[PDB]
Amino acid sequence: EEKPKGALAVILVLTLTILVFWLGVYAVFFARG
Amino acid sequence: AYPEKKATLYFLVLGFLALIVGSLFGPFQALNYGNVDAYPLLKRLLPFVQSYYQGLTLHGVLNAIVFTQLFAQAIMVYLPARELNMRPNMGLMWLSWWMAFIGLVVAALPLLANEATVLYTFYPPLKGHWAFYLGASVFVLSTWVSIYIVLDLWRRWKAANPGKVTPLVTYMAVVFWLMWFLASLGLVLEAVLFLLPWSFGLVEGVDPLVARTLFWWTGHPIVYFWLLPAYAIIYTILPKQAGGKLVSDPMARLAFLLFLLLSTPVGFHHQFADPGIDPTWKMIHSVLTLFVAVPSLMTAFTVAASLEFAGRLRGGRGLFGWIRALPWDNPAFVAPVLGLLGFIPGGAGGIVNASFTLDYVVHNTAWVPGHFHLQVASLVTLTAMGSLYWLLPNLTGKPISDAQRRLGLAVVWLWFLGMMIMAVGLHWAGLLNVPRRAYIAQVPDAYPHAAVPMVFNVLAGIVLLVALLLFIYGLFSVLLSRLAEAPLPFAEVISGPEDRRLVLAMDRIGFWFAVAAILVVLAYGPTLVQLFGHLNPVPGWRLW
Amino acid sequence: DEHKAHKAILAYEKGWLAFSLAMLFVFIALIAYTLATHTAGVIPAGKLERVDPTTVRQEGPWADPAQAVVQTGPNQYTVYVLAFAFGYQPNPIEVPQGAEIVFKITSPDVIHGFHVEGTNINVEVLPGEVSTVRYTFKRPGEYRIICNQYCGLGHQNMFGTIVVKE
Ligand code: HAS
Ligand code: HEM
Ligand SMILES: CCCCCCCCCO[C@@H]1O[C@H](CO)[C@@H](O)[C@H](O)[C@H]1O
Ligand SMILES: CCCCCCCCCO[C@@H]1O[C@H](CO)[C@@H](O)[C@H](O)[C@H]1O
Ligand SMILES: CCCCCCCCCO[C@@H]1O[C@H](CO)[C@@H](O)[C@H](O)[C@H]1O
Ligand code: CUA
Ligand SMILES: [Cu+2]
Repeated sequence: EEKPKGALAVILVLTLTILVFWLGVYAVFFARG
Repeated sequence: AYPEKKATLYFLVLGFLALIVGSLFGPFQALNYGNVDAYPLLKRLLPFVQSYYQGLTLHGVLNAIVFTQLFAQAIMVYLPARELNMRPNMGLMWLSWWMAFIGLVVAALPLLANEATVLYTFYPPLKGHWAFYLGASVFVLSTWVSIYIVLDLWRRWKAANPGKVTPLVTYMAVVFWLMWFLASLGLVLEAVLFLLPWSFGLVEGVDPLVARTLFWWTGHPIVYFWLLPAYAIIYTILPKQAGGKLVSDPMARLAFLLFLLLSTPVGFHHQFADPGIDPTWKMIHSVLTLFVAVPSLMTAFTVAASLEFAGRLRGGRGLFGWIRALPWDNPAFVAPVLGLLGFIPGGAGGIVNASFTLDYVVHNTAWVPGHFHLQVASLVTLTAMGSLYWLLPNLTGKPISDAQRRLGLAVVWLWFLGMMIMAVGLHWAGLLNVPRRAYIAQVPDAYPHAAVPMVFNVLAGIVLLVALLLFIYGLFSVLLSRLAEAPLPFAEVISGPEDRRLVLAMDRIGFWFAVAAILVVLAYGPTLVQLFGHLNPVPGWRLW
Repeated sequence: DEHKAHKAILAYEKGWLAFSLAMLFVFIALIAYTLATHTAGVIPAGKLERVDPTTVRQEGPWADPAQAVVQTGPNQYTVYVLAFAFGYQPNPIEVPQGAEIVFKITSPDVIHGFHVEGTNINVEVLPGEVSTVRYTFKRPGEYRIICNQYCGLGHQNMFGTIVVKE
């Protein structure tokens, strides 16, 4: 609880969103090469 | 006693008025990306509008350039003044407001007269009317007065407090303004050396590549110029509005210091698709761009921790219980928070664009706009709308009714929802290669493949028109209606033993400034020296 | 409560930072990868190659459309393209599949975009300068060219076509 757990979740979602968009476009990239 | 309030209010109102006018074109643009041509209608309402593009120029200039700058001049001058309880030099402050107002009026004329349909980036050879460039230049030079005014405030406070660390909000404002000064040089150089003498008829041509290079020198940091006023409020005031405290003074300072150091030397990331610019330099700017993303990643945590702390403090239940515990009853609190949520997908989109080669997938497609509306049109604009429910009461004395409270609260959710919906329609249409800055509804069978994302765009178009309308209502409502003596909602800060050391290191503003300038010279100097050594001006055109 | 939470915040801050930098470097590596690979072809040549926009369609590689396509080596081909308000020359552009196409693009008027739908070709075309991009279409068919850079009232209807012969 007292641990930044709430904040950790936030930067986790953030990290996942960055990962999806990124690798995702990276895929589209090679699919267009 | 507090003459800074009037001036601040004038910057704010003028900014919101620019927001209203500029955004009028927004809905029609969303419908346009929804393949629905509503411009014949728009023209019946606004007979001066000659085209989709004139409408778009007004949209970008009034929202992304005028409204944002005015909001920053208001916030980044008034908050430090209040924190220091010192009066800004009012002669300069009013002079700065008049330059903005006059520059604005002078640029408006040509724009509204269809004499400068070149978009907010105004890339040569597209050649606009001299009053457009002249007015834009004066509008922007207005910030140089604001810079002097804040450094003057800081200077005066230091003198009276030798050996003391610069207060938080003022530390943010000083590095912010020093950063903007360094950032503005690219555009000021583009205007003074080419655009002005060109539109005035003293020269026949301008080199397109050096023009875009000087433009983007300012082009990237200007969005940080747009963002930071919102970050100042999210770090120093929202924690209190949230019912908690700013968990860390030092980290807030660090975020702002990294912005001073990294906002300017990354411009080539808007030129990945440009010829004549070395690929190595593009990679360097790409790396530096990923670095400037760090301050925001850090901000993501410091702010979230502050909201979590405030949640758990007021009944915060479980792992996500602190969320529902927040003041979702106050629009002042809701606006910025919803904005931060959307800022998440917004940021990922940004890290993608900064990845050099990956940019070729999305460059110039409907994707860029989808991405940036989550940034400036959402996080920034929502934070500004939210200030209506606290900064205005502070500046006028007039409170917010339970009614006005419920309205603005409706305005904010619908605005945030409209942007999320639109972000879906634009990123998608962009992945489907639909071009940005295009009147596709005029070429109905041009993009069949994007029929579904277009539905989102039409939907978003409807939702946002409602939001805008409720907003215009709520705004004039809160001003013409009939706490002022209460200070600004500056939050309390949780200090630690480590703070002092870090803080004193970051307080060496003069040194960090030189480092920031050195970085800019190292990142742009080689390229610009090669450019000015092989200039090739070309003639202007008026293709509208 | 606050100090305890404060201690854990600066602590996790450093970790967060550590992770962020690392993640950013992975992205960097995945970018460097594309650079060494043959995909770095859609990257505009950095060498400055000036031309006069007012004479590009009267003297030089862009003047005669029939001369637009040129064989510059073994299975390689340079295609001088002209982007203007509001269209592309030649139109269509006919090139062999499996061949390395070195596009050399420029404009006689304003700035134009050169976005070949389905590909990674997306380059700004500046008057007075030549944009050099490389690409090997590995599949036959019709590749639409889209101008994705506002260039005047005829922007939304500015399209080209690259027929890759089968
Ligand atoms: C204010 C407005 C803007 C911001 C901020 C912004 C930030 C970035 N941008 Fe950008 N941008 C680019 C890269 C970036 C990067 C790397 C960042 C980064 O600074 C972004 C970092 C973001 C993050 C690291 C995310 C942090 C998330 C947070 C902070 C939310 C946390 C939430 C909390 C704490 C609350 C939780 C609450 C609960 C209840 C749980 C690139 C390329 O490298 C292009 C060129 C594209 C092209 O091809 O033309 C570009 C183009 C644009 C354009 C188009 C210009 C034009 O007309 O051509 C605009 C207007 C714009 C605006 C803005 N941009 N950008
Ligand atoms: C009612 C809300 C809004 C809607 C429906 C809206 C919609 C749109 C659409 C669909 C476009 C793309 C047009 C095109 O690519 O041809 C656009 C572009 C733009 N919008 Fe908005 N917008 C809104 C609010 C804002 C706000 C508040 C800002 C920033 C403060 C903003 C800044 C911009 C900018 C800078 C562009 C790009 C202009 C250019 O490329 O020349 N928008 N907007
Ligand atoms: C392009 C140069 C323009 C120079 C303009 C100089 C204006 C000097 C300040 O006038 C101010 O006007 C405000 C009302 O608008 C008053 O409230 C304020 O007390 C008064 O000081
Ligand atoms: C600060 C005040 C500046 C006033 C400038 C007044 C002169 C404007 C000159 O415009 C020029 O007019 C020519 C003839 O119409 C066009 O051929 C040319 O393209 C255009 O650039
Ligand atoms: C908004 C997030 C979800 C987006 C879902 C749709 C993504 C489609 C990406 O495919 C792209 O389609 C183009 C044609 O439209 C092709 O030319 C290109 O080669 C191909 O890579
Ligand atoms: Cu050419 Cu748009
Ligand atoms: Cu940028």
